[PDB]
Amino acid sequence: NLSKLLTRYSTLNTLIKLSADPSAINAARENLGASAKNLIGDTKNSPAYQAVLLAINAAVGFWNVLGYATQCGGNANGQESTSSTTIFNNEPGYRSTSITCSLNRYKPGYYGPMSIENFKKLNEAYQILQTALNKGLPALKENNGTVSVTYTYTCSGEGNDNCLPKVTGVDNQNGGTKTKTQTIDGKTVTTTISSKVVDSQAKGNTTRVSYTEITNKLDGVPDSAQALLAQASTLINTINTACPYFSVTNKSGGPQMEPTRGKLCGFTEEISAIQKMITDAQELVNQTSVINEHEQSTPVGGNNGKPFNPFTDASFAQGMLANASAQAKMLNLAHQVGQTINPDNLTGTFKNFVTGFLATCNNKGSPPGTVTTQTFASGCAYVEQTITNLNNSIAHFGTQEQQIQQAENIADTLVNFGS
Amino acid sequence: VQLQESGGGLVQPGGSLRLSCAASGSIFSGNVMGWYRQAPGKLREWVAAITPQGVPNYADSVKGRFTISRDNAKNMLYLQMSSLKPEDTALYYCNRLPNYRSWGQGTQVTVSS
Repeated sequence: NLSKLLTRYSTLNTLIKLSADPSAINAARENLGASAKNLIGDTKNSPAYQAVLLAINAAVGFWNVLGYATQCGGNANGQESTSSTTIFNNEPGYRSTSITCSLNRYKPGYYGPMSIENFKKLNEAYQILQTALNKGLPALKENNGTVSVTYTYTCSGEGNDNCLPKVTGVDNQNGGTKTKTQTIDGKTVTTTISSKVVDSQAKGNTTRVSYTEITNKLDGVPDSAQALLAQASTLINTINTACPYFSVTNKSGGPQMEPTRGKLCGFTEEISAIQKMITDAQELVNQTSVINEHEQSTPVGGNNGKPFNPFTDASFAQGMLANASAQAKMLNLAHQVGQTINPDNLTGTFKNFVTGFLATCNNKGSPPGTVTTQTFASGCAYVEQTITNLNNSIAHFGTQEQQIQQAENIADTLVNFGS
Repeated sequence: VQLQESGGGLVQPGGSLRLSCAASGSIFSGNVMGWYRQAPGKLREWVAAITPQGVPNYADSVKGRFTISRDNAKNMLYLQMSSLKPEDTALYYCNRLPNYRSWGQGTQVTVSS
């Protein structure tokens, strides 16, 4: 019996009153539009935006901590080299804005050097992410922004085949170019590759030796959240799968890194975390389409002037529910992303990694996406600040959260009545 | 996974009350926490929030009159209410933000006469 039930639960009586009143239903649908704009249309004030920015930054910061310590080398097939030095620019190396892959003889592989094949995948993803972060990530709803990315690497040493026409795609090793396209995010991304040889004895050449320089210019690279998350996934998965050998220089006093020496997939807790953050951010961004698909701005009411009937006139409700649920799911995942990395709830060696390295910057803060000779061994990806802004944004989403829940409950009531 | 509010009562308009909330660590630690209230004939309304680092924010209905605070050593949340009006009459609840799906019993505040 229902009277006896609405005794025990006063709020359900109120919920039923609201559900049969178009003025209240329409008010809930307005709220849903406003909270959607908050989530997918804002940046600073959106928990969703902050949780995405945070996942991306954790991946980037992971490599700014460990890149410099990581071995790489060999030749183009992933095989050992006799005498190859391949230097990637705008990478966070020991006291340097480049990372040098010059480990010979050892077979590239697990607990070995990272292959140049893997380092190129890693590097491309990193250059794209640092360029996007530097420009600013758009709001989640903006899926057609692009960005332009440029990066260089050099090859030297006898037998080094990492910059040769065969690998590079270029016809002429000295002054040749190649344009190739590729279809990512349903979007055409143009790449321009150009090669150039500087001789051992040639005007302004510090490195006493002969080398080849490769330039990659990428236009039309999608900067949407889904796309940039796919880039961070490639970064952290390339590292985890290649699982190369690293060894570190711990500074005097500072913070202490454990272990010194080892392999990169050995940071299991940290990698799992970053992967989970990315996975939750991708799911969270996925809710954008559900929201878009179920717009809530058509006002609702009875048929033919006669009063609203919650049992027959409520076919909008499935869409209202789906929307409200999607919004709620964005908020919870956003929260979940933050709790995965927030050091308040971390323990042991994993907490020490986050508070002493990941959430740290050694740069003389400098803007996002900036690599300096002091970037190594520090995240330089605004991790403390992003955790803080996520929390701030959630705290300023108090009202909206309650409105989403109320909208979810109204719709749910109506879906029920309509069976 | 525990929320236990206390401190409420019947008071005069003009009055003041201090509400307390014992939260478990699982809920409380590293989390934005807040106060809610559910008045007669209405659904639950958000009132105030506070980040782990201590930054508070308030609903327009209570800004200027209520202070929310947190004690991170003992997972306690507090709401100091001042200049109470009859309109503040409700059941008050703490939760984290975004909300844990099980609410505590709340504590009744009645402002009257």
